[PDB]
Amino acid sequence: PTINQLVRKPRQSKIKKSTSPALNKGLNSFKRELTDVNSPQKRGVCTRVGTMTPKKPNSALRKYARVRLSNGIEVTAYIPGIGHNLQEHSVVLIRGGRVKDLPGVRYHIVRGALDTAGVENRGQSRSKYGTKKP
Amino acid sequence: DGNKLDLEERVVTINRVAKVVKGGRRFRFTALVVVGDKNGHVGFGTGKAQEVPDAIRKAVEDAKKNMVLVPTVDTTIPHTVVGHFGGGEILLKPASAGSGVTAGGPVRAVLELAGVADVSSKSLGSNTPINMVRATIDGIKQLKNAEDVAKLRGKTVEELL
Amino acid sequence: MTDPIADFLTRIRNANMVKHDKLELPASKIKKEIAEILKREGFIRDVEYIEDDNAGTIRVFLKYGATGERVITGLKRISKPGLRVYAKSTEVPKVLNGLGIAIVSTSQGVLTDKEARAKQVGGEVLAYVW
RNA sequence: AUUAGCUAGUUGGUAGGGUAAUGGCCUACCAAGGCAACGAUGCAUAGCCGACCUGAGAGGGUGAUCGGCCACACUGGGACU
RNA sequence: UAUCUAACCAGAAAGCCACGGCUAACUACGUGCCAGCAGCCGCGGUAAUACGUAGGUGGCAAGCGUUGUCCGGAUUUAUUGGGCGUAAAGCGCGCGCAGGCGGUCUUUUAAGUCUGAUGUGAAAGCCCCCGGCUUAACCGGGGAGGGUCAUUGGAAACUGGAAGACUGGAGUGCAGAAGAGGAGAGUGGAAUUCCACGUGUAGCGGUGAAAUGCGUAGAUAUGUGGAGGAACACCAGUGGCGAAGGCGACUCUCUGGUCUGUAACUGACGCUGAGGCGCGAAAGCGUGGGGAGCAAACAGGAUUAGAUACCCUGGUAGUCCACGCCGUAAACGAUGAGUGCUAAGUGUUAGGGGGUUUCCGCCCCUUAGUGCUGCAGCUAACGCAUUAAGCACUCCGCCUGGGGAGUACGACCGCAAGGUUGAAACUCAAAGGAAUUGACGGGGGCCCGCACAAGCGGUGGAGCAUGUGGUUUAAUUCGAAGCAACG
Ligand SMILES: [K+]
Ligand SMILES: [K+]
Ligand SMILES: [K+]
Ligand SMILES: [Mg+2]
Ligand SMILES: [Mg+2]
Ligand SMILES: [Mg+2]
Ligand SMILES: [Mg+2]
Ligand SMILES: [Mg+2]
Ligand SMILES: [Mg+2]
Ligand SMILES: [Mg+2]
Ligand SMILES: [Mg+2]
Ligand SMILES: [Mg+2]
Repeated sequence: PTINQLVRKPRQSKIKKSTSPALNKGLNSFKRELTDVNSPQKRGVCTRVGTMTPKKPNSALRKYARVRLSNGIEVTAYIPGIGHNLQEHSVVLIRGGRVKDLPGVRYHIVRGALDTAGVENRGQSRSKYGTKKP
Repeated sequence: DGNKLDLEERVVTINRVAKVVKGGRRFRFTALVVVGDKNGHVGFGTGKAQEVPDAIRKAVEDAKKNMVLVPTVDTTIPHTVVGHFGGGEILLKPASAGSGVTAGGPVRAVLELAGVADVSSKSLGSNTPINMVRATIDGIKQLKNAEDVAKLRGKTVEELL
Repeated sequence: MTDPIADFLTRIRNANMVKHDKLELPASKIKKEIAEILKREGFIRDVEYIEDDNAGTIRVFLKYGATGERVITGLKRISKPGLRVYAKSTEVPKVLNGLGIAIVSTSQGVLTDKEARAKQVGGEVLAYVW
């Protein structure tokens, strides 16, 4: 462009989207108005639990839970690891992370933080999946 | 110049590459290889063969025939320069002594095997090593010595200085 | 139009390309200054000025080394109408760490970067020469 | 600018009173200006800086702790000392 | 409390992540597109270094890893530092207010620029030099840096302001030349259809075949005469003009612009041009005419598995005009306007100049166009190449991954159809351009083979033998499965 063009309008960079929009919103009951606050993790209440058929190429059933977070946003969270404790009205803690197999999931459930009891029988990567040392 | 020296070749990329027929694919390998002597000379070559070493040696054989010189002034190139071959856009800036060469593999190889010890660089354009190396040599073709430039103009080195 | 000096530098480039021996262009004071300066620096075989009905004309005889080697690799303008460049004695940079040269027009007349350093002046960076 | 008109003590002046003090600070009278595509007006956002993190540098983001300044003490207004 | 002295004890003090590539570090079992893994690419369907576990290894280590956020890498908003022929990107084109930018010279200034001095930009923090804590972190001392900082004093090269002067830009004049440039009015004959009248007898039309349809109430054709409208062969040509859309029969009127030559005249009067104003193919909309042909829709007949289509026969809107709206386009040279510079060859158009010659005719030089091929140079390539996609400068418009989406909200316009401006959520890991190798082709070309065709004799029909399938079986062993399994 010409310099006069660049002065009449300077540049404008790209509008960045977050991987994790719902972690980046807080709530106050008083105002009843969402408040932008960068957050790593949120807790919620499992509305629904179920299985998913993932994309091509894959075919295994994937465990998800539809959660209502603390801030009121309804979110689908993958339940990683072998087996789980969860059911309806179960409280859950939620971190970000995208299940590439599965279309509508963008977040994971931290395993071992709350009523998400740790995985059974696991020995390796225990800090993930939330088993104590035996 | 020529195949008349002891040299220090280095292989940059070896790309398996496929011609295709009614009977499917007839894979071959390409080898781009940089030859030099750290007392100052460098050159790149390419070769093709169904085998890794065959391609390597053809590349060496083209390299030893398509070489050039680069000035090594005070462990640095004499001045800043840019090469522009195709999608290759690669600038070379000198740097302070003892800093070391600062570059990616396919350009680092060129400058090291010439023996230039202290240079900065940055790939601006494409990342394809063939065009990167064509860019490097297009650049270090542009480089000039102070004595040569004085001989052109009619000046003295202390007068350019 | 809007640029005599750029026309001058570009005609010199375009004659470097074809390796013409001479190149004639309408003249002005600044053009004559920069021709003088290139003759001082060692880029021009010779320059001579000519009278005409309009404005006077200038002719540059170009300088090549042996084997038809070029002595001018490149010219360039920096301070332009749409954007000018004004630099100090400290902000004029050494073209190619001193292999090439620049032109800075200052209070002490039109000069090079090195002369402008010697006189500790500054002003319009009119041009670089690789 | 998916906000272009805004202002009416608003702009200037002559008198007057008022403040620790100049001034439409306020009052009366006269004229009808003044600002604004160099973005006024309006909406949303935000305490500002030294500085902090990053970066070759230009620049990008932040304004925890430390220091300076500003503002506010449940919300609003008002004075006394 | 630190600190210091002795005594006693290896004794009580190591865990986290990963090991397919990107990236350091591989084996065994178990599982079997299940369970599960995953930052990107991607693993797992019975032999998994990619899942789980064990061993071993790598990286770190009193921390390791994941998540969230910020910079960089990302030249992916490019001042430094990008681009728009085909990839995203040139408003469809113009007229032009504002702004940006501006030919050559002299004087004047000092708005911008440059420069010496003074003052300040706190301490802490970054940086450098010393010192102190068992070093380190940390802490102290000193210095430095940092401002489009301000005042004051100087220079006039450039930009800017001012007063003059000049002409290569720009324009007027003067002498010529071309032209489907536009609007209006009128006008011509081909030629389709229709009306009448003769001659005139059984078909015509159309298709891959047909049929629907017209025709003895007389066609089809053939001649004569008349009515009506629409478009204008030859000329006519990568030829002309126009800003573009676009403009082809002729004449007249009213008009615009272009080029050539001169150096007469003014003397930078100019280039672009946001926001505005207008024009703007075809379709379409309102009112009123006209309506011959062609023809969306529609009807009938075929086709087809079906055919809401190609195909046939008919046929309304429309197409045409006046006026006014609509303002879109593969509106395209998919290439913004302007200026200058940088090899050639050759057509073609409109001009001028000169040499020769009886004009004619040939030749060369030059101006503005229009086309072909090509050097440098550019380009990812294809290709562009004095009609640049080259080298440079001014100005405007526009792009920033695909889709959603040119959608939604909002505003403006519009009678309406709808147009202009123009997002996000969400989703993907690509989308795409050019070119290469093949393969294919209800594309072409050339050549061959019992491949066809030409012929001979056969199979499929009958009975039996054999093999295979399906089935029924205690079992009817297993394998082979288009050509290339099935005596
Ligand atoms: K007031
Ligand atoms: K109509
Ligand atoms: K067209
Ligand atoms: Mg606030
Ligand atoms: Mg950077
Ligand atoms: Mg296994
Ligand atoms: Mg495009
Ligand atoms: Mg300080
Ligand atoms: Mg129409
Ligand atoms: Mg036969
Ligand atoms: Mg039989
Ligand atoms: Mg069998």
